[PDB]
Amino acid sequence: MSPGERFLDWLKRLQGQKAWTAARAAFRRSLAFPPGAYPRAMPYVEPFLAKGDWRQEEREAHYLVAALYALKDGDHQVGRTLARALWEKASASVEKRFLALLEADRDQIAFRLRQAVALVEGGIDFARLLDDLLRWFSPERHVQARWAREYYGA
Amino acid sequence: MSPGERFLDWLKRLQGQKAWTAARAAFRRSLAFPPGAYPRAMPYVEPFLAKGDWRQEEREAHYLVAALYALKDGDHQVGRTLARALWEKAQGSASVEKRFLALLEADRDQIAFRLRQAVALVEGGIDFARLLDDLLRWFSPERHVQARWAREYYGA
Repeated sequence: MSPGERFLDWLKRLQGQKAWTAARAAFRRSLAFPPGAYPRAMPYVEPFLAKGDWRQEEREAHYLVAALYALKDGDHQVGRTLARALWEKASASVEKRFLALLEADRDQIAFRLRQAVALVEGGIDFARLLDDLLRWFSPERHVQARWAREYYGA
Repeated sequence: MSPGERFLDWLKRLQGQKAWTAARAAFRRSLAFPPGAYPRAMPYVEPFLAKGDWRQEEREAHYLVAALYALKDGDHQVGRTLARALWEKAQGSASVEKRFLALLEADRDQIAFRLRQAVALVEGGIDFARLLDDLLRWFSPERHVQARWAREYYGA
């Protein structure tokens, strides 16, 4: 059972509860900020986080995914990765956006990632998104490679 | 067709196309990074790769050959292999034979750097198709490619 899958489970269960309303507003509000730097969003994520040992970029990855999930309003389509979604939205100009995503550094990744999620139509697999973001920064650049195969695979 | 054959073909179509200028620069820029980890070079290669099933190292080989081909502005001459060319160059310098040997023993971390360095060293065209085919099988346990390379070099 993947860390991405677990989180999505946590996020899904969260959406059915009464708190979803405040939570969603909190997640959506957090985009203005660096992931994990918005306290309102914190009650919703920190408890899930307490179970593991997470390095900082890992918490950020979780917080980011929660916000993006909130954007798509819980719209999680399994099997459909963002890269594929990005391909499906076309278009030449998009192909620049997708590459620009791959070359993003920690500074720009959340923003570019956010901009990219708003753009696609439908839902994307958020469990996949988290597992992929968790390993985004290996020196090998293997995740980015797979996204390429995914995007150009379509 | 061999895989090196099919790729070289692809590269050649690319060269006689308006995009070539940009691709040449993108492939050149990529030498600064590990093969396949440079996004701006992607558009030129992934569409080709998508039509096949490749292990990562195999995918990496293509990217490397693509950058090397660009480094030499497409100067490809069938039958003139990298080893033969390195030999020919070595009549001019004894320094070369030393470099070729280090190339031969190259491991996964060194192969890109040493290959690049060796390709720049030679004069004339080399057979890029044969090169890709060789690169793909570089890590075979029986070391067939390296042996053949030693044959070409010390059999000249």
